[PDB]
Amino acid sequence: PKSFYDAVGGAKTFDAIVSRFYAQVAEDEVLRRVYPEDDLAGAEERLRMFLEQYWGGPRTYSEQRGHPRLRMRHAPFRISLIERDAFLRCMHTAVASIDSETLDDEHRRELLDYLEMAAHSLVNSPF
Amino acid sequence: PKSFYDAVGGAKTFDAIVSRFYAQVAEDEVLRRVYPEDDLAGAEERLRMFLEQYWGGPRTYSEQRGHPRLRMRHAPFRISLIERDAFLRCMHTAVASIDSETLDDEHRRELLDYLEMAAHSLVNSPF
Ligand code: HEM
Ligand code: HEM
Ligand SMILES: [C-]#N
Ligand SMILES: [C-]#N
Repeated sequence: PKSFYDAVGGAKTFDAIVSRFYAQVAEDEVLRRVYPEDDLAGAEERLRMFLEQYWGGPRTYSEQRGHPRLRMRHAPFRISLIERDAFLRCMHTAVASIDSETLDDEHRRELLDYLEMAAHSLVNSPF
Repeated sequence: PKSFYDAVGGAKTFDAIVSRFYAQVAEDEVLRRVYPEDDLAGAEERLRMFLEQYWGGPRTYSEQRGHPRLRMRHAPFRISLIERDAFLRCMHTAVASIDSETLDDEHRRELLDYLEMAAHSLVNSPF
């Protein structure tokens, strides 16, 4: 359980978190207006691959997508405080669906602190 | 009293390590987009000078560049865990290419531990 990725249960956990997140996005009145496709399967795959690589897992994200330029990839979309908050709600819901044996208090806090900081940093629009 | 630098084979060892590192960088989906495409020779040379000096070799780095100030020198770049991990991956490959006669287990571990700690200290961005 060296890497954060391995410590929290690896592929199975990230699939669990991101699938639950994207299931929430699908119903989300705020986020549905911003995610461009009806079929959110691609978006879910890419976010999952990114998070898996970020926390020390497989490098499939950069193999398929190249270098992470996260600001430029969000630039087409108007992400104001309102979208940021909806994103964080869906993530908090997804993370709360994971049990504490799998995701212990320390790793849970660390992941949540990361997602909070990252989402604030991606706000790119006043409205 | 023998320096780490001389113990590990001095200039030839550091040249091999940094040269191989830069060759891995060029094949790395993450890092090839980060290092300066038009300044790779000079960049390779600065890293070699730095490492040679850090480990007790020539102090040419400080004469030419002053105090390392690595945080400020990496400030122009968004280094997240993604870039940290890619750097260490490339560095691990370069270091592994050096034989254990030249670079024995004790010196190998000390070099790797340094690179690990230093790469972590240069993380400056969430993505
Ligand atoms: C701040 C609230 C956010 C909103 C509203 C948002 C929305 C979006 C949208 C609409 C896309 C394009 C979806 C598509 O491909 O069809 C996208 C892509 C992406 N997002 Fe977010 N996002 C947010 C925050 C984040 C955060 C915090 C992260 C990771 C830390 C993240 C990681 C990614 C990644 C990796 C992609 C795909 C990049 C690629 O093209 O490879 N996003 N996001
Ligand atoms: C953490 C991941 C890292 C990334 C993405 C990264 C990337 C870069 C880049 C793009 C440059 C500019 C190259 C140039 O034009 O000189 C640079 C410079 C440099 N890096 Fe790194 N680096 C990382 C870690 C490290 C580490 C761990 C060390 C310590 C061994 C280091 C030592 C240096 C030195 C000495 C320079 C040149 C400074 C100068 O201009 O005098 N870097 N780095
Ligand atoms: C972004 N999801
Ligand atoms: C820095 N290389």
